[PDB]
Amino acid sequence: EAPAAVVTGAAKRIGRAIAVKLHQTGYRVVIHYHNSAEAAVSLADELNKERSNTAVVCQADLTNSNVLPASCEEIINSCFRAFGRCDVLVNNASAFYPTPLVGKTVETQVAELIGTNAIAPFLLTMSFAQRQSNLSIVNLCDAMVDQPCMAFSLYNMGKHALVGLTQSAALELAPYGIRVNGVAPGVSLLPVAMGEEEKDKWRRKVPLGRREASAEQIADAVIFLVSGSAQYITGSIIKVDGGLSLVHA
Amino acid sequence: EAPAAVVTGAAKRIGRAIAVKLHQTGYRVVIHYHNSAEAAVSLADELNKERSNTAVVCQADLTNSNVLPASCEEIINSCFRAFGRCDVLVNNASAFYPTPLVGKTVETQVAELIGTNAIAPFLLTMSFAQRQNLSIVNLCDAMVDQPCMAFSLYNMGKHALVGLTQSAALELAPYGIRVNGVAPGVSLGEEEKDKWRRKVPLGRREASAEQIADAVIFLVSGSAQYITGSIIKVDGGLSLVHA
Amino acid sequence: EAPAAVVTGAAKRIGRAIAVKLHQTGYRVVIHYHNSAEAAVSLADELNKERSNTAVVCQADLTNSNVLPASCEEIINSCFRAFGRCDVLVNNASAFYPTPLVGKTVETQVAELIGTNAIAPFLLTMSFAQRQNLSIVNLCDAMVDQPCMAFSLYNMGKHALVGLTQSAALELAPYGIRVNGVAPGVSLLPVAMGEEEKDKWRRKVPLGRREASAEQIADAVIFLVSGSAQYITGSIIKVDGGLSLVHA
Amino acid sequence: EAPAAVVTGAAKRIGRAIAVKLHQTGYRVVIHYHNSAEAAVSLADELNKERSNTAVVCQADLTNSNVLPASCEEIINSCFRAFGRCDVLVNNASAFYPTPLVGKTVETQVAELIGTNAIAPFLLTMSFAQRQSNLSIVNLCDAMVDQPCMAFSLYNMGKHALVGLTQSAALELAPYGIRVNGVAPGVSLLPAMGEEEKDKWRRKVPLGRREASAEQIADAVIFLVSGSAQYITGSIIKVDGGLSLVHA
Ligand SMILES: NC(=O)c1ccc[n+]([C@@H]2O[C@H](COP(=O)([O-])OP(=O)(O)OC[C@H]3O[C@@H](n4cnc5c(N)ncnc54)[C@H](OP(=O)(O)O)[C@@H]3O)[C@@H](O)[C@H]2O)c1
Ligand SMILES: NC(=O)c1ccc[n+]([C@@H]2O[C@H](COP(=O)([O-])OP(=O)(O)OC[C@H]3O[C@@H](n4cnc5c(N)ncnc54)[C@H](OP(=O)(O)O)[C@@H]3O)[C@@H](O)[C@H]2O)c1
Ligand SMILES: NC(=O)c1ccc[n+]([C@@H]2O[C@H](COP(=O)([O-])OP(=O)(O)OC[C@H]3O[C@@H](n4cnc5c(N)ncnc54)[C@H](OP(=O)(O)O)[C@@H]3O)[C@@H](O)[C@H]2O)c1
Ligand SMILES: NC(=O)c1ccc[n+]([C@@H]2O[C@H](COP(=O)([O-])OP(=O)(O)OC[C@H]3O[C@@H](n4cnc5c(N)ncnc54)[C@H](OP(=O)(O)O)[C@@H]3O)[C@@H](O)[C@H]2O)c1
Ligand SMILES: CC1=Nc2c(N)nc(N)nc2NC1(C)C
Ligand SMILES: CC1=Nc2c(N)nc(N)nc2NC1(C)C
Ligand SMILES: CC1=Nc2c(N)nc(N)nc2NC1(C)C
Ligand SMILES: CC1=Nc2c(N)nc(N)nc2NC1(C)C
Repeated sequence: EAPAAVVTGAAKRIGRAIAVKLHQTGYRVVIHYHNSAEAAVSLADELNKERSNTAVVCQADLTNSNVLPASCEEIINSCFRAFGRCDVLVNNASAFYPTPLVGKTVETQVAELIGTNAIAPFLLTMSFAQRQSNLSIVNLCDAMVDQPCMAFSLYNMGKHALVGLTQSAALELAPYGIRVNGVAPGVSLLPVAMGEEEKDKWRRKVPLGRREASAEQIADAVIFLVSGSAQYITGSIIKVDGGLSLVHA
Repeated sequence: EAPAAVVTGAAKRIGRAIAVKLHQTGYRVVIHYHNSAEAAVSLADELNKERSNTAVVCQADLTNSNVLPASCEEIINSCFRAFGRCDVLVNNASAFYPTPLVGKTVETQVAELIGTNAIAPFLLTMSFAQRQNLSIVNLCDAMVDQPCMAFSLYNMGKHALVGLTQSAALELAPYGIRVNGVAPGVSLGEEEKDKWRRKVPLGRREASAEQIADAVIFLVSGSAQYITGSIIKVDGGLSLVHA
Repeated sequence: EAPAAVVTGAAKRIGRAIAVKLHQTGYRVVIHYHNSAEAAVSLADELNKERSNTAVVCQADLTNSNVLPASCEEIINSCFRAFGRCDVLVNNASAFYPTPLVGKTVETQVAELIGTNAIAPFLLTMSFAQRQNLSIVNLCDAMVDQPCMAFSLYNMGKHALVGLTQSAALELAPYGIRVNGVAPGVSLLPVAMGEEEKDKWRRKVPLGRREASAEQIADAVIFLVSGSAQYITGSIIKVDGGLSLVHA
Repeated sequence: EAPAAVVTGAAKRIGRAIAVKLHQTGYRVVIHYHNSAEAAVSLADELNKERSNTAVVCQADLTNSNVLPASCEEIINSCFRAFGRCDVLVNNASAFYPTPLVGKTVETQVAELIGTNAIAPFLLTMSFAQRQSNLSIVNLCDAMVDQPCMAFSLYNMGKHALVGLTQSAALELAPYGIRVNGVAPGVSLLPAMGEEEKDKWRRKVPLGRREASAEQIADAVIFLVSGSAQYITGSIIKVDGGLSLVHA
């Protein structure tokens, strides 16, 4: 019988590509989503047509708050409700916007940027571990963590904490047979609304191909880390950036 | 006139050593504390006896919350109130206890560990910068890439603190504000003390609070005016020891 | 036409695992070896028995010297000689022994340890790129930052291999050549090592209290050479079962 | 008596600043140089004018070769023969020039770049330790080692190896009371170089949009050898004005 995976922020872009590739490998999937209800319902529908009852949706705000621990518990619970097991967790959902040091109040930005990128991944890891073969967690990190976007401190802080969690949980969940890893994109799928001239600026910086990663190319690294070809890999963060992080100012 | 420094969690231990050494260098100091009210007022008394009106205390909880941004703005305000300037911020205060993945609720654990180690440092950096040899020193951890078992939340916080150090160094550079870090390995029963001390290659002993303070003192000095975004490890070679 | 790979130090252990894996993926392989003549030809025969004209050996010392640049060019020329192409280079050959700060002369020790681990990979990368799904995989070390006591030269060589991996990824990207690394923690332990000492290194590993089979190392190599890694360059994948994460 | 220090490549620039500042702190100094004879002797005179018998020169090529171990041994010996002690070693000398992957032969380029940046520091460390207060070594590294200059593989390999040595010798010499540390400049004293190309690197630096003076680099070395660093070993301090933090 088929294994089961939870992907957070799976309605669009990289998340969707991961969910589709897991499903194409034979996984049953939980499509978590926040605002993108149409895209998530559509994806589940697409996957369920391919193979009956192998996909479900689950909505949750992953912003840090008093109810976040129960919300994360419920995301993991929904995988057990649907498929009776939870083998894989992909922490993909992420808030990304500038928070300059010099509409939203700063406490809200903290909650969103640190909640989505670090706290929720931790709380979901807790529930995954507590609710338990080839078990693994893959955390979507950032290849540019040590060369951050200007005025993106809280985002960068969340992504840094996520590296911390990847390492801490790898160590702690190793005795339980749970591997914990990361995939770190540099520049992948850029916003559709972003001018092509602006997209090009980031594209011209990538040594390998002068272009951004596809969502599928990121998913390819996730599939590897969850596979049997990685049964000894834990606490590792695989960069998928085409050399971007190696380019100086 | 004398420059002013804010040191969080400065009532005891490493924070006390940092406040004292900054004071001995000529800084007027704000001794932030949380629960150690007695020790902070005692330290403020000691420093003021040496030089009149060069030390004040400032109580604040640095657990994460919706009021934390205003608690951090007040700490900086308290430095301008007492001394009319704020040249140095030392982010020393830190919650440290295990949080295994498998009567403190997890929401509280997250609030205290991420709050003290990361979010409070961030908000203080904000208020510090907004109010302006200016520099910030963040007390990091030499063992962040080799963490204590079951310390995910503490380690997540210290990792974020690295992220802040580097992001704030880049962003506050055009303002002349340098942002740096000091990362202790083993610093401040007997058998467990002995166990950690034996692991340190250099002298098989822990760092004295003053040795850590020495690294803070270098980073705020004129001898470090081109240094920003650097984290100086003060660990006696501990991080270099394999399992 | 089937692609061709060069694997250095492929007569035994991890190198053989990588060579066999590539061959099973349909690669034609140059089995480079130093002393282990019998083992290399024995692997060559076994791979040729499965598919005709798909494996050859290549003897070469990779100790640092003035002739080493020529020796590296020849390893690469040898892949073109046999297969008319060279698509993949795996820098695996490695000297590993202590060199205490406080019997081989120190210049010999420098030549072998920096030679095999750093300079030879640099020279082979040179020759690989000159002679042109192209990629290079370098066998690194997960413990480069918590090194074995008294292994300064070996560690310096491994650190230099990281420098090379990143430098060459940057420089050979516009040419379509990807450069990546695989960093084992404890994998296949020395033949000379007794079972008591082996278990000591085994017990350090969080993930299964065991070393990586040569096959598990090769799996990481095969990923990086495959089309599943077309955007991955300058990446060093730890395959250490979380060993590097464990403090003293 | 006054402590003694060896500074390699001390005739001008950063090396000179370190020697001048160490001497200013109360150190007697061995000024090592390769080609800058007039500059080293000139510095020796200047420092000896300030305090009699506190400065000497020592000439050596630090290019890797069979005679390099003996060369490094004699550099350390020049400190003992003149001052009776050797308390500090600053590994500052360095070859730096492009070595593209695609009339100096490559074997020479390897010898010069890996020799000066990695192997000579290793052999000097060996000699320093074996010949043995406040004993420490400072290795001059590079803040941009993980975002290296294009076509500078050999130089970057050498600097990566120097990190390796700094960390390896830190662990191994810790029981002997010898501390091993690093100072990593970003853009410091140029080149000469085109002023247009100089200002291009300057504008990249977040802190001040300027390069570090040699004095500012020396400040970090002085800190590392000072009593204010008695617990610091295996640490590499960046003096880069934030340069290493700036994305492409
Ligand atoms: N794209 C890149 O170039 C790039 C570069 C570096 C790193 N990464 C990392 O790779 C991952 C995927 O990249 P991406 O660009 O595809 O991500 P993304 O579009 O920016 O975000 C992925 C999903 O996160 C969810 N999300 C945002 N805020 C949330 C909240 N408060 N609560 C619950 N969910 C929330 C959103 O779900 P809904 O749409 O349903 O609201 C969104 O679809 C991310 O973790 C990112 O940090 C990407
Ligand atoms: N000691 C080591 O071996 C070591 C190792 C690695 C890193 N570090 C780092 O170096 C720094 C100093 O070390 P340390 O051992 O001296 O630290 P510590 O004693 O454990 O904590 C220092 C101070 O933090 C304050 N604090 C705790 N929770 C707080 C809260 N919720 N709100 C406001 N303040 C709070 C406390 O203030 P009150 O007493 O007034 O309540 C305490 O005096 C810390 O950041 C630590 O993480 C230390
Ligand atoms: N095994 C581990 O636990 C571990 C840990 C960290 C890193 N690694 C890295 O992973 C790779 C594979 O490990 P391994 O244990 O399988 O390696 P290994 O057996 O120790 O070495 C592989 C081969 O290197 C060749 N070699 C040695 N000196 C040479 C020279 N001067 N010139 C040409 N070839 C020379 C030898 O070939 P001949 O026998 O034909 O003479 C040897 O068979 C190595 O690069 C190693 O450094 C391994
Ligand atoms: N300058 C920067 O922006 C920068 C940036 C990053 C790192 N660094 C590092 O900081 C240190 C000082 O920088 P720098 O710019 O002052 O260095 P540098 O001027 O380029 O070189 C310093 C000295 O190295 C000596 N040297 C070169 N080849 C030698 C050889 N084969 N044998 C013996 N000595 C040799 C030369 O001595 P002679 O003049 O007597 O021939 C030279 O004066 C270097 O290690 C450098 O790599 C500097
Ligand atoms: C370039 C980019 N990076 C992102 C990042 N780093 N993290 C998240 N969550 N989302 C991102 N989306 C875009 C804007 C496409
Ligand atoms: C022994 C020890 N004590 C610590 C302490 N007291 N406080 C912090 N923050 N971190 C510590 N880390 C170790 C090295 C595990
Ligand atoms: C026990 C051991 N053996 C090794 C070996 N045989 N070959 C290499 N290259 N590196 C090694 N390092 C460790 C994992 C410490
Ligand atoms: C930019 C530069 N970098 C150098 C470096 N990193 N190392 C050495 N030895 N020399 C250098 N010279 C100049 C041209 C000043």
